[PDB]
Amino acid sequence: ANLAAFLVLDRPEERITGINDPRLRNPSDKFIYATVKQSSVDIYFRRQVE
Amino acid sequence: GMMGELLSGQADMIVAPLTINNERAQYIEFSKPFKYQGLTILVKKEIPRSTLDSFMQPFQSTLWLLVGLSVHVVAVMLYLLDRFSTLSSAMWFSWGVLLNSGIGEGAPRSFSARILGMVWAGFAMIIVASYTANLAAFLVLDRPEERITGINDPRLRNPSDKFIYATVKQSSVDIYFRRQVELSTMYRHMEKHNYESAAEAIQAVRDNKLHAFIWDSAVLEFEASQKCDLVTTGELFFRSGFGIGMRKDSPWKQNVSLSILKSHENGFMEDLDKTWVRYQEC
Amino acid sequence: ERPFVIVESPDPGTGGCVPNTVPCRRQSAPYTKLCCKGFCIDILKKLARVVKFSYDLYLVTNGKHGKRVRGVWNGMIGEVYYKRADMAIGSLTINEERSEIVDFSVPFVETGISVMVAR
Amino acid sequence: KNEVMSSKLDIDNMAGVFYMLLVAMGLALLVFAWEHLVYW
Amino acid sequence: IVTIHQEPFVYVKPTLSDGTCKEEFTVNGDPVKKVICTGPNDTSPGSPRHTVPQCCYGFCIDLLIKLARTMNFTYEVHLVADGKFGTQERVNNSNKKEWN
Amino acid sequence: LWALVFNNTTSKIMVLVWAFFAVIFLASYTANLAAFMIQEQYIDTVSGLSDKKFQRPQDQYPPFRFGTVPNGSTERNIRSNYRDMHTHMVKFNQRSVEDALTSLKMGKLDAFIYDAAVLNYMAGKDEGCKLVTIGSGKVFATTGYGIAMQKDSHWKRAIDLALLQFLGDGETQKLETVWLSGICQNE
Amino acid sequence: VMMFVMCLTVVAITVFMFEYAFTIGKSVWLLWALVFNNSTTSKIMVLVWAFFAVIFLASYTANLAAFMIQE
Amino acid sequence: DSRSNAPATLTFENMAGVFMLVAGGIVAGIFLIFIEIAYKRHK
Ligand SMILES: *[C@@H]1O[C@H](CO)[C@@H](O[C@@H]2O[C@H](CO)[C@@H](O)[C@H](O)[C@H]2NC(C)=O)[C@H](O)[C@H]1NC(C)=O
Ligand SMILES: *[C@@H]1O[C@H](CO)[C@@H](O)[C@H](O)[C@H]1NC(C)=O
Repeated sequence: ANLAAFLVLDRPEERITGINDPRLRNPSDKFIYATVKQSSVDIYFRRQVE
Repeated sequence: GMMGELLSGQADMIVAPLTINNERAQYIEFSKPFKYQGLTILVKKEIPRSTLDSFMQPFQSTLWLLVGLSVHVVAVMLYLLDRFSTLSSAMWFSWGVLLNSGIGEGAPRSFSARILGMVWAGFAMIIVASYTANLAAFLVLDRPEERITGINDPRLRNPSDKFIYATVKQSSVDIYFRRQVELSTMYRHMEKHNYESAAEAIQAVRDNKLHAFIWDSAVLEFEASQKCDLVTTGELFFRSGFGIGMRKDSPWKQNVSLSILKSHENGFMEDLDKTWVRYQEC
Repeated sequence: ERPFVIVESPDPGTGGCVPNTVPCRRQSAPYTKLCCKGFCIDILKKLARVVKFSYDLYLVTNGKHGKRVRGVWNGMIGEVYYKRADMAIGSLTINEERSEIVDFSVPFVETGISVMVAR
Repeated sequence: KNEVMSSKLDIDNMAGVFYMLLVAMGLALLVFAWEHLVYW
Repeated sequence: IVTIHQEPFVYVKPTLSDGTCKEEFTVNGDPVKKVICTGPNDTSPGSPRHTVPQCCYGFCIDLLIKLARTMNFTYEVHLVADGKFGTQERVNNSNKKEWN
Repeated sequence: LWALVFNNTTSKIMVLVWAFFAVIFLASYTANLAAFMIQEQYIDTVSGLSDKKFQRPQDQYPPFRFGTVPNGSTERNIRSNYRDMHTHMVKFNQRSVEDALTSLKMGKLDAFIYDAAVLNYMAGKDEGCKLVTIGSGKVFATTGYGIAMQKDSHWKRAIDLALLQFLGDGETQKLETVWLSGICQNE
Repeated sequence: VMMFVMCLTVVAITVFMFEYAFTIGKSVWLLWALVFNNSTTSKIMVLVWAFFAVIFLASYTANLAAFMIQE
Repeated sequence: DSRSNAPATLTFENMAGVFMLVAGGIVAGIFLIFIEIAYKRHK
């Protein structure tokens, strides 16, 4: 019974949600975000005020 | 009501669990809060059915007997192979090695018979291995078995006669649903089943007449942790405080609102908590 | 105080720092420019359009929050007891000693004393 | 709605183990006649 | 016509020394169509330049063909100079803002 | 029969039934204990200010190390009542939240004490989710933030009603979920 | 396959360390039978090899308890 | 396709840690059963 509890709580990965996850908003070091420079996206992220 | 007899002139002070909100803040002069709290739902417990019922949970009655019969065939599969090269005891040889006990007799002789017996033990091992696993996961995942949670599109959304939501007339909680137009559905039902005194409506939940009660969190936590057999569903969905009241233009306003603070520092308000709202658990 | 009232240098390109932010001088000739934002700030904005204010800011220096030192206060409570300001917002707590000399509003975020340890 | 536990009756899982189970008799069928010419 | 190297739409592949480019049919059996695309230095980050020929083929390039066979075009395809998709930025001297 | 029974005609049929009740019992045991240990709540050292390990620190092992950034407010509540706790609390941290947080991951101290609403935030976002508050959310001497205004002003009654408007309409809930949000919160 | 074959070696070695009685054919039945349950020369090895079954045979169970709960 | 079936398969590492136990059984006993045999047998 004690072996099984250890094997269950080795949860590998809960990677991400869409772009609303708290990993997104506060970018301390983890999960750095990178887009292609000068692209239509890099402007969309300068026009949204939120 | 009670707020009236202060504004009319019948008394000079109101020491009771009075909340703090805009409407009453026009006409009365409150004090610094002396307790924080929220709003939460009270519901009747759901029974933890039994052991005898759970002991057969992964016994889904389909393989439970498909194996209950196939134990017999190997018994008549060996002696009918042994008589061709005893039988009554072979029927006592399966139900032993299956249950792994040492309750048996002489072993099969033929080399073919040795091969036959051996696999039966192998089959047996996997069964009990499967059983002890499926029961465990049946115990972790079937944890909640709970009633409605906080108000995030539960049965609260449809005012069917399956659920009944109640409050106490002439309260903040009552008003709080009226001004909220986003919850128009939630109120049109609530009118039909409101009660008159917070104490009598608690009784209704212990009587299978009323399914859900939406009231304060201070009074309604002691009420559960002390009486018994009642539980409060989840977190709280609003945050407010209590406070002394007094008419506009009072001299005491500045002074009493110090004592309320001066006592939060001296651990006083802490022990009054430890006196008769805690240490009374079921 | 990092989660409530943040300070940040202005955008060197645009010149006047990003909208949704409030410019905030720093008490001390070249008074250095840097603009503030955060939770407690976002209160007085929404509070300005309901009671019709107009407001400046300035980060106090002499003392952190405010206590008594041999009969004179420092910090934010200093800047209100001595007629050098009209409010003092941010991470400020209510208690008895303060509330004898300077009025207070109704608590809009609750707090207390707490203890933190390792896992 | 509150029915989650998912007690499993996997008759094919069962039919899985029954593969090496019943062919054990199929190992005897091939060892039933293999002894008759052997005992003779 | 100008273009840009993007994986599932238009490909860039070196030319065979014989001037042409390799012609391997599709799975459907029909011959793949490809056109000679001139373009950049063949090594973008650091070099003066090397305007060398290539061979391109892909989704858009095919849509370029059928459109052409209904308009009587004649096209010379060349990759874009600096790879970037394109945006407008306020350059030094603050006077004019051009589309990079 | 029972000796025969515990793990090695109408006489033999019953001890069988006992042998049966073994695997049903045992498997049920090892299952139950699994769910019980798969419940993740573990005791944390102290259980309040009133505790001994805080009050009389003359224990044999060195006391819990008491960090409070001084000259603040939590000080003026501790010094006022707990004379012994304070006179032990001159060994502290002085670089506020940053000093306390690093000094605690690296064993430089063992306990920290500060304003409640920033602690259960800073512990909200933290690499690996490796910090907690021993109160399990408990708070002591509970008060709240405010807006200090000059004594007997005429501004008070106005913004005193524009505040009770915000809390009473959930517009302050939109803010609280934008600036006070953690990953480690719901885990 | 490793457990299948690495089992098959203690089948071989043990009859070598016991033949120098136990029938050559016979030794094979007991060991598999051992790892499956049911039946200083013979003992020393069969003792620890017996638990060796109990060690992993019990982890298999523990493993299924994960494969049935994290799905 | 997308699957991510089974959050494990028991590694060929821990079983080696189990395999190491029986290995010590194979290596140890013989040396004792052979070398010490010379002593208790003759005298
Ligand atoms: C609130 O409490 C204070 C402190 O006790 C009161 O101030 C005292 O009032 C009496 C009444 O005449 C004076 O004789 C004292 O001199 C005051 N104290 C000081 C330190 O000067 C105050 O009066 C109380 N409020 C009301 C409305 O009575
Ligand atoms: C804290 O207050 C003391 C007493 O006035 C002062 O000496 C000290 O500089 C203040 N700041 C720190 C970080 O200790």
